[PDB]
Amino acid sequence: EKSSKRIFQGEALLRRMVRQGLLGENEEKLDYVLGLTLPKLLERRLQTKVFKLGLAKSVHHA
Amino acid sequence: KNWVPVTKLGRLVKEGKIVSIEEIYLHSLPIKEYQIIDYFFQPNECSHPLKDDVVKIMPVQKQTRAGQRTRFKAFVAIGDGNGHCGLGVKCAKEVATAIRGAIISAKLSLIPVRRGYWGNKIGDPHTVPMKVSGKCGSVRIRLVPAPRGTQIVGAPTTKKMLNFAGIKDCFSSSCGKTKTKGNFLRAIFNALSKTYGYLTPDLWKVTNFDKSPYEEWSDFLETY
Amino acid sequence: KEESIAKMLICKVHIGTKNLENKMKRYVYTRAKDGVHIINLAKTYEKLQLAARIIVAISNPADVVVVSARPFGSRAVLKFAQYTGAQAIAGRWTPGMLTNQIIQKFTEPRLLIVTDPRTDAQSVKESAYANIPVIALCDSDSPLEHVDIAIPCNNKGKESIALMYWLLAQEVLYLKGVIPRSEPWNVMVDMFLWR
Amino acid sequence: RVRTKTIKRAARQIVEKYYAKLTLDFQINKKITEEVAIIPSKRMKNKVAGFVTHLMKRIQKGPVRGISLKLQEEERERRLDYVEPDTLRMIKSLG
Amino acid sequence: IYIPRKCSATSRLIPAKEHGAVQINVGMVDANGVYNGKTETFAISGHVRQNGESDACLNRLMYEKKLLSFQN
Amino acid sequence: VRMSVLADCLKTINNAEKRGRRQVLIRPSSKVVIKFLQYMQKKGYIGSFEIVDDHRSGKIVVNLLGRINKCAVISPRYDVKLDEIEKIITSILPSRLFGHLILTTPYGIMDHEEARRKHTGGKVLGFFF
RNA sequence: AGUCUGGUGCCAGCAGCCGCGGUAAUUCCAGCUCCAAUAGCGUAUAUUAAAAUUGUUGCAGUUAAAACGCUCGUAGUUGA
RNA sequence: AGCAUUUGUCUAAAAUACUUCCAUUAAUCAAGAACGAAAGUUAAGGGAGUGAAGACGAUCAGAUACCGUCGUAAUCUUAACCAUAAACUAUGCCGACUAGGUGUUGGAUGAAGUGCUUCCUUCAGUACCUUAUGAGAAAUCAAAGUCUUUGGGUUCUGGGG
Repeated sequence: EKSSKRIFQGEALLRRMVRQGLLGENEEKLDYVLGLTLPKLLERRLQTKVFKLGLAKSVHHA
Repeated sequence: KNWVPVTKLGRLVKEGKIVSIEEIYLHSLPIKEYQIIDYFFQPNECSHPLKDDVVKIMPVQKQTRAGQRTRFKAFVAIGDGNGHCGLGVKCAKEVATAIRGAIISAKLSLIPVRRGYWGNKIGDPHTVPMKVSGKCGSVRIRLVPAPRGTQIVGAPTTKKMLNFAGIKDCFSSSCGKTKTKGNFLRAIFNALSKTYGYLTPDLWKVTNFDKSPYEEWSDFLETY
Repeated sequence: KEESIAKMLICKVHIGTKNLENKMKRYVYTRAKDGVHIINLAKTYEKLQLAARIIVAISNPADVVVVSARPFGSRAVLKFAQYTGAQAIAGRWTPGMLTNQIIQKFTEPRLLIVTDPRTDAQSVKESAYANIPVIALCDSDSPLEHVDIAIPCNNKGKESIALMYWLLAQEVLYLKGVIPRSEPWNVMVDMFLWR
Repeated sequence: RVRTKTIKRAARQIVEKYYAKLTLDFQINKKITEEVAIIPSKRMKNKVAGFVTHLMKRIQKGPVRGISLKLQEEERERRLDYVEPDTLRMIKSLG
Repeated sequence: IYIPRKCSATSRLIPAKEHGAVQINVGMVDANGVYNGKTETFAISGHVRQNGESDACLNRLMYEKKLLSFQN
Repeated sequence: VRMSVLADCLKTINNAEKRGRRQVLIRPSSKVVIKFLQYMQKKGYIGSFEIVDDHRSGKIVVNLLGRINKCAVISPRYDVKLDEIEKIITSILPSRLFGHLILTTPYGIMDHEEARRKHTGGKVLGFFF
């Protein structure tokens, strides 16, 4: 804690997780990054978003 | 179903005078009655019913002047997935019978694990609370604590047993010849067993302990 | 007052024999030149009272099991069992009595009372795997493994065993509501042995 | 020759509930045993009668293991109902 | 989750499946030497019993609690 | 020769605690061993200890609290730089919330957290659990 | 992931290893279905992990491999 | 390694004891050195028994072997050498800490049999027996323990057949 490189790189990493939306509103520390899961990353794929929005009827159609 | 506990302590659990397995564990009481486990880990009302799995079946043989005399040893792994593991072992001269015997043994074996945090309070005990090592024959197996999102690994058997214990994150290690599976299973169970036996700073606090079930229900035990 | 102590003295309780037992040397008074070990007995009377306190703290006497593998102490335990309703075991002990749930002869007790750890050793050993405390009338050559209360006594003589059970019985009766402590107890006293 | 466990077990049951019917004579014992126990063979009945008679002979001469008679139990319960210098020295040593 | 028993004699932890450790209930006296209602409880490990040291330990424990006078 | 005084003392203490006697009389005595017991007492493992005078070297009687899981020594007292400390504790300790790794650093003998707070390496001395 | 369908018959042959084949082959030769990875997948050789099987961390030496025949002793290493 | 007749001589040795002296001299040790059973070599004695070799009689299917009878070299001493053995507590050596009892050899301390003798306590040796929620693959091991809860010090050795 309070180590200069670590707090800078940590704030930068979490900020990037916020930019990606990989971490959202309710998650905001390095232990939630450990909490991150492979489905959460997969959900970021454009085909998932297209299917979710309902522009197409399925993941394959998307 | 239909029930009848021969032991008095069993009858108390059957009635529900003893509410949970934690109290009998606290007073360290030996169990020869599977019905006690059956009552506590019932399919509904229990939050986490036990899941069983026959982990290793091996033929072993006496051999005579005449015939083989081939017996079947059976290892089964049982767990709630949240705190209570069991490794059960039975050798019998018929497979289905061996499988049943091992499951009963597993219930008798059923032990509570302790878990901890890797560091800061997350409100979920998730990994082993310290490094613990268990030995059987050649093989000595060590579970070592891991941070969150850092899932359990090992042999299939180790992976299953840790999953049965409800250990989410662990580092595993092993020393010796890993091949001997029953010894490997037993050594994992020995290591796993030590988790809720290890003295720790949190237990420095001098604290009262309750009077026995054998005195709390003494009249009820005299009664029936 | 003194009289209970004096009777204990008059009975041959104080005679320890060959080998002190390292652990028991705090209850030995002195090694006699004759090759016998003297026992303190003052501590024994108070300790016997503690044993009575633990026994009274068991709320039902039937969950207190007595044991003797000594012929003459078999009669003594049976007398003890008659006065206060502890179940006695005499003759051949069976290991499954505490360990084998489905056995016909089974006991699920809360306490064990032992007449001699050297004779009654099997029961004591099994009792520790069955988590029962074990109080024990113990002698110089007798082992002290797996007993919680040790009461020093010459276990060889009939009179000594009888005296201990008689004194014990009176103390439990006194702790119980049966008879006031000031009053002497006299219900068929000194009738505790046979051939 | 000897007598098997079934014969001995039957003989042990006898005396225990039935000593007040038993006698020294084998032919009368053969009648008593037939009267008391519904034994399926003559050979078996004769052997049980014989060993019960043998136990009868053993009885009165002494107590016999593995059986109980309530009159003997009653009889047993009924039947049962400072110091000098050499004694002194240990007590004096204590003080 | 719960806290396992700790030995009175050795101040150390007793496992769930230890199956040898015992709880010794000691009855308090009345002034006339009669059994009081209340009872003092102590936890004795199977290990101390296995060593054979339980009587000695009990004596020190009773001495601390003022239930025996001679200590040893 | 006498070999490492600290090590045999700590092994004796370890044996005493393993046995459950809970007091022991240490036959050697030295300034560093006394400080090490004081450090253990600082971290709540030891109660009171009495160092009794003898001209050749004192003796120590330590009260043990039923509380030591292990006490041991790193032999000899190997040198170690600040960032290497993190690997050392990771290797040794049974838990990240308990067990203590002790160094000697220019300001005396102290644990790994203290040394880190300082910012100084040292020689690594011993440890207890 | 198949006691799938035919052929060969200790032969032909295959198969890191165990093995399969002496007539009803779940391993050979075809055919069929199924399975793994995928525009890549086989094969050899070298190399790291595997190996706390070279061991500072971190090995072993009663009986499995391994205490110099024994003692002294300079360098060496260790130093109330 | 090995050492048993008697006495003498020349010698070394350890423990006990010490309000004796010194003041860290130490520990284990590549290199090097000393000693090192039985056999073998070489020379002088000596050379009885025993007896590698060798010779016969058997035994037996054959038997050049076991077995019988004989029997050189050797065994023995001195003088040189030789430098290996299952030269095995198959356990390197020193260090501390752990658990009891039965013994036992050498001393010192106390008490009572009749100065001596015994017994008690205690040291340095030394075995055994039981116990190891100690260890180990178990046998077993009070060391092979106190070693994944792994670092008391150090020498040597091994890496499937």
